[PDB]
Amino acid sequence: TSKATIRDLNDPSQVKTLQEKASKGAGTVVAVIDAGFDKNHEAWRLTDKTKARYQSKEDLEKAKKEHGITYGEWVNDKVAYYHDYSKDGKTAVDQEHGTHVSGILSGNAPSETKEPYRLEGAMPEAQLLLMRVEIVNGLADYARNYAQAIRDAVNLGAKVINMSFGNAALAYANLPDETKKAFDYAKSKGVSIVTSAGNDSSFGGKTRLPLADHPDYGVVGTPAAADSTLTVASYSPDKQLTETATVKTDDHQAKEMPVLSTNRFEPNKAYDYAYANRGMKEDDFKDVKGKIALIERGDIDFKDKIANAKKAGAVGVLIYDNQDKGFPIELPNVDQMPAAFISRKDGLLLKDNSKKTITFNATPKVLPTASDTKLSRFSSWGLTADGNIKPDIAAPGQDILSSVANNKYAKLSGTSMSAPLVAGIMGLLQKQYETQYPDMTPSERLDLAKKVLMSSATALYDEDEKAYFSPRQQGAGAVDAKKASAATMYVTDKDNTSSKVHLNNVSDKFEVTVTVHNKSDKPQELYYQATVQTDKVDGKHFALAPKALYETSWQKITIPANSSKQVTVPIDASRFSKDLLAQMKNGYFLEGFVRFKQDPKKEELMSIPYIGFRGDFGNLSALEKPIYDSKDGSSYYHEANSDAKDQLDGDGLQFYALKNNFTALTTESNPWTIIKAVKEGVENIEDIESSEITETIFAGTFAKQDDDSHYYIHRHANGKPYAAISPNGDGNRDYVQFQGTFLRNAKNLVAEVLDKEGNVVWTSEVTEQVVKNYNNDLASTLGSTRFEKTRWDGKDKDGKVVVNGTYTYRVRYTPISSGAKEQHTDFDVIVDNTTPEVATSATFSTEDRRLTLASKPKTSQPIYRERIAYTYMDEDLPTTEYISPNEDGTFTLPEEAETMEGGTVPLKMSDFTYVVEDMAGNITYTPVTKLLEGHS
Ligand SMILES: [Ca+2]
Ligand code: NA
Repeated sequence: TSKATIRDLNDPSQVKTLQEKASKGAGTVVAVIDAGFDKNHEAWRLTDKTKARYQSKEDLEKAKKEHGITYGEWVNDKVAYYHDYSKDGKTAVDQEHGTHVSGILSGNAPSETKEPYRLEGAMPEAQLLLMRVEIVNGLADYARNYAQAIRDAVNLGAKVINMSFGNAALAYANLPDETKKAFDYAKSKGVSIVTSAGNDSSFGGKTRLPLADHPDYGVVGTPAAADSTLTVASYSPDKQLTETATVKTDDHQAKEMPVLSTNRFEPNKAYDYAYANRGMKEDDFKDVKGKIALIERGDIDFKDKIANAKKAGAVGVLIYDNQDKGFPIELPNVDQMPAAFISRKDGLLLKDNSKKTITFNATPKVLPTASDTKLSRFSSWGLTADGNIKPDIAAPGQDILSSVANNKYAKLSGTSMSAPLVAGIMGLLQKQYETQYPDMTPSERLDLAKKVLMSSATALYDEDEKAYFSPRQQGAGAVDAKKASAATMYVTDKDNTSSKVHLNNVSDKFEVTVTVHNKSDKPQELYYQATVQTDKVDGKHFALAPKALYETSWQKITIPANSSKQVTVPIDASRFSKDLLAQMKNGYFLEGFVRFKQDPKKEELMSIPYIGFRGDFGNLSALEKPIYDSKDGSSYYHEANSDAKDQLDGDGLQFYALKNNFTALTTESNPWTIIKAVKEGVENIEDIESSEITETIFAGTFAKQDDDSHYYIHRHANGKPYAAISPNGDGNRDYVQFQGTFLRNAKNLVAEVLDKEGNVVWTSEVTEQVVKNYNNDLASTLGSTRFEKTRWDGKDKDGKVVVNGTYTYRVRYTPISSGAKEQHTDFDVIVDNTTPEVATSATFSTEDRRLTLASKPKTSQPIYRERIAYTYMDEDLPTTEYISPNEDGTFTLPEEAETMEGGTVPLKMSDFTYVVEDMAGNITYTPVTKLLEGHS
C-alpha cells in the first residue's frame, strides 16, 4: 500500500513544480532552530541514505572535527545532527512546535503511517540539523545562543536555516554583535536564513485595532528584523485540505462543510444537534442533552461555552464564527470534549436547517476556505523597530497539518508554519541555481534566490476593499514556487539591494524607481503600473485593511538580454491629503506595488512593494499621553467609569497588573497603623497587626474622607495632577516613579528634576532600551511598564532632600528611528515634609459622646484627611474603621462596632486614634486617650 501525500492533494505554493526541476533535497542539508523536537518521529527518514551528505555518525564527526565543534550528536539517517544550546534551562523541553515546523520543511512520512495522507515536506529527502534554543536567562543570552546555532549550521553544511520563533517588537540594533555577525556569516556563505514574521498582528494585538493617530504600529521583532533574513507572513489560500462534516439541507441534498476539531467525534456517526445561542446561560442548553451543542462565537471564552455545554450533558460542540469570511480557530481542549469550529455561513446554515443531524467524515478533502485568499489576522505587521520593511513575503500558515510529539500529527496555525515552507522553496531554488547559474558564488545565488522569490511572489488582493493588502502586512506577496522556478527576471530598488523600495518620509509628490533585471539571453518587454494606497480607517482606528487611492497608467519597458534597466513611476497624492489627514492627523503611509506583466490582460509576472510615510515618521510620539490628561478618563488599554471620569484606583490586592495600564506616576499609600507598627518594630504585620494595607497607587490620587473603596484624581486649578511627596521615610507618599504606555520603542529613557529656577537638581539612572507596549496580556506584554530606575525619592544629586516647593519631574526618551529628536513628558511634583501641627489635648462629653479638640490642625499642604479611627477585634484581627468630623469640629464616637459575622463589639476610649494627614502624605496619629490625658 502506497499512500498519497498531503501535497499530492493540495499544494497552494506549487512546490511540486519546483521539485520537478530541482528534485527533493537528496544530498542536501537543512537546519531548524526551534524550542525542541521529537527526534524519533516516523517522518524523519530518507528514501536512499546512500545519497546523503552524511551517511553515518563517522561522516558527521569528521565534519565536526574539521570545524572544531566538540558537542552535538548524530541521531539517525535523517537527523544528522542535534544539539541543545539551552541545557541550563530547568523547565522541560516542548517538542511539538519544533517537530511541526521541521515536518513542513523536511517531513517524509512512510506509507505505513496511520494518517490517511503522508506528510511530505518541501525537501523530504534532505537531512536535518536540529538545534534547540530557548530563553532561560536574558534575551541577549538567548541571541548569543542562537547565533552559535546559526554558525554551527553553516559550518555543518546547511543550505537553509529556518527560525520559526521570535520576540515581538525588539530592535535589530539591540542584538549582541556576535548575533549580527552570525547572520552576516550565513549570508556570506550563501546560506539562506528564513524567519517567521510573528503572530502579534499590530500594536494592540489580535483582539484590537491600533489608533489612527499612531501609524508606527508594527510589531515584527528579532530575529525577523535582521535585513539579511527572509521574513515570512501568513495567509490563507482559497481552499484547504480539511476534515469535514455532512448535513442534509432542505433541498434534500447532502452538504459538506469544513470543520476544525479539537479531540475526536465518532466518524460516520449521525449526531443530533441543538442551537444554544452564544451558550452563555443554562437556558440556552435546555435541549443539548445527548446531542451536539451549536454555539455562536462571541461575548464569552470558547472554554466557557464548551464547559457549559458539558454541564448540560452535550456530547459534543460546534462553535460557528461571528465574523464574515473568518478563519478556523483551534478550540481549547476542555476535558476531552469534542469541539469543532466552523464558519459563520456554515453555522447559520445549520442553525436554520430542518433535519438537525450531522455526521463527521474520516477522510479529509479539499474544500474552499470561508476566508478566501486572505492574510491571517494574527500575522505580524511591519515596520521593524528601526523602520525597515518587514515582512518580506507570505506563505500558507492556517491549520497546516504536520508532525508533532510522540509520532503524532496535528494542525497548527502561525507564521511559524509559513516560514519552513518558504525555507524549503529557497533550498530547492538554490539547488536549481547551482545548475542554472553555476558561475555565481554561493552568496550571489542566495541573493538571486531571495530577489526572485520576492519578485515572483503574487501580490494578494483584498476583494472586500478592492485593494492589495498592505506591503507592511504581506511584504512582496504570496510565494509561488512555479513562478519562481520559471523566472528569468526580477525587480529591485535602484541600488539593486532588495526587492522592496523604502522611501522613508515623502511629500504628496514623490517618485518610485525600480530596476528590472533580465537574466535571459533574449531581451524582454514588460508593462508596468503602480498601485497607490494607504490605510483604511474606521473612526479613530486603523482597520488593518488597505485603502486604494488610485493606480497609474500602464507603461512599457524593454530590458536587453543579460542586463537591467530602471523605470521611475511619478506619484502624486496631493488631492487626497485633506481627507487623509482628517483621518490620520500625524501622517499616513503612501505605499503600494509596482506590478509587471507581459501584457496588461495577462497575470501579474512580478511585483515589488514600495513604502513611504507622508509626514515625519521618526518623530511620531513614542509615549501615550498621561492618563491624567485624558478628557474622558480613558486610554488605549484603560476604560474609564463614565459615571466618574476622575476615579483612578490603585493596585489594591491584584496579583497581576492587567488593569490600569496607561502613562502615569506611581507612589505608595501607607496607612497610619502600618506606619506605627513599623516604627515600633513589629515584624509580622499583614493580616496580623492591622487590617489596613500598604498600597501602590497613582500619584495625584486621593481617597475621600469617608472611604468608598476608591481613589480620585485631584488637580491644581491649572488642571495638572496634584502629585506631592513627603520624603520622610515612612513609606507614605515618599516617592514618584514613571509608568508608561509606550506606543513606539525608545532608547535612553531618563528622569530628571528641574527646580523651576533654572537648575537640574537630580538625574536618574538610564534605562537604555524600551520596547513598545504592543499588547496588554500576560502571554506577551502588559499595556504599560513601570521603570524602577526613574523613581525619585525627593533628594537632589548630593543626596539631600530638596527644600519644600514645586519641581518639574521630567522624563526624557528618544525614538529608535534614525535621527529622531529626543522627546519628553513633564509632571509638576510638590515636595513638602512639614509635619501637621494638631491638638495635643481634648475633652469628651459623655452625654452626646462628642470629642472636642483643643485646637484645629495646621498643615503646610492642604488637609487630605482628618479622622478618628477605631480599631476593634473581629475574630482576633485588629480591624480599623473611621469617623469623619461633625460640622462643629467635634467627633461623635460610637459605643460599639459591628463585626462581619453580624455581631457587635463594644468600643473602649482606648480604641480611638486621632489621625491627620495632608496632601503630601505628612501625618500624625495620636491616641484619643492621650489627648484626654493631655491636661495638667
Ligand atoms: Ca512620607
Ligand atoms: Na512580488
